[PDB]
Amino acid sequence: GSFTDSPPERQIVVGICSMAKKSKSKPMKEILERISLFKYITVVVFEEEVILNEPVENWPLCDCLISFHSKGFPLDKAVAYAKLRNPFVINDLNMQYLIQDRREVYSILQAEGILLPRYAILNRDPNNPKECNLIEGEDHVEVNGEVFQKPFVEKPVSAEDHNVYIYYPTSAGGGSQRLFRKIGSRSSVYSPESNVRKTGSYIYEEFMPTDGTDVKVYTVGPDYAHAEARKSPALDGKVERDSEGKEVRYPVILNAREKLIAWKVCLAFKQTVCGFDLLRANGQSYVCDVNGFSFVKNSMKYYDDCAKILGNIVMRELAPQFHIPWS
Ligand SMILES: Nc1ncnc2c1ncn2[C@@H]1O[C@H](COP(=O)(O)OP(=O)(O)O)[C@@H](O)[C@H]1O
Ligand SMILES: [Mg+2]
Ligand SMILES: [Mg+2]
Repeated sequence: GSFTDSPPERQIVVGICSMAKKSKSKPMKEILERISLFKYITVVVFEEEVILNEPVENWPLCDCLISFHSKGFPLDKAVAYAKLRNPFVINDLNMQYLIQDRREVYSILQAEGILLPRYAILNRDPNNPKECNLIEGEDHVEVNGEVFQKPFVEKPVSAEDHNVYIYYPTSAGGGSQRLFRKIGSRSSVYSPESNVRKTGSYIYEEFMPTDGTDVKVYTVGPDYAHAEARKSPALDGKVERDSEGKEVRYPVILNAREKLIAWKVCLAFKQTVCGFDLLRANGQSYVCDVNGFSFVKNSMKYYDDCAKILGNIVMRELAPQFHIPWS
């Protein structure tokens, strides 16, 4: 007789809501076609034009929503769509405003008792730039009373501004290293300027001496974290590439203390899929950056695991109200 596995048939609908840059990227396509393998799950990718120009009432329906902010994304709308349709939300939307502010990110990490660099916030009133309390010496700064000896790190308050400066002490040749979002072959450049920036609000923080690499961590729920290291952008300024122009990736195995950081970051920020940075310095591991939704690129295993985990999260959560058989 018939061998056909009969249609469910109410599929659980997973909606993907993000800018087309992200929704159509290779890592996204790899992960979604694997999620589509789940018998009871169908993936609806929200068109960018819909997201941008249609009110939320005409956005397609879903049972589970994967949505995340990137440049130009209408987060207000994503949030009103979530309130309207009450779907199961994978990466919390309101947390994503906070993730855009480095002050908020650091406040959350502090409150969760996660090791991060010693730091101070200089808020500059754009109309009274002199008022703000900053005192600068040759090899130090004083922000809100607290003192930072060069080498120190200076970060724009907006987490979406990647113009992070690190200041060299007199004995290292002076000047600064200017980090910026990498296009081209440079990740940073030397500058002879020794005085800190004079407009804008910044976080000043202690420089964590590492071995010249950054540990990049990518979570998929609290019990899964992939890690790899990359050359610190402040080092050569040169991006290292391999055979095929792919950046070079150093091996990392997270220790127990670090697996717990990943578990806590994932939950504290309410982002199932979450990328953050670790600085392995002085026997410990400091989080310096939390970026929210992020895929690993060019890893078959990560694609398989990510899709398997997300798929299972959806099933576990929504199978019961649908009366779908699942353990
Ligand atoms: N406190 C620090 N000590 C040493 N290096 C740091 C420190 N803060 C950040 N860095 C270097 O600056 C790079 C960029 O800083 P990060 O906080 O990740 O900003 P971004 O959001 O633009 O990625 C980090 O990956 C790291 O290599
Ligand atoms: Mg970073
Ligand atoms: Mg960042």
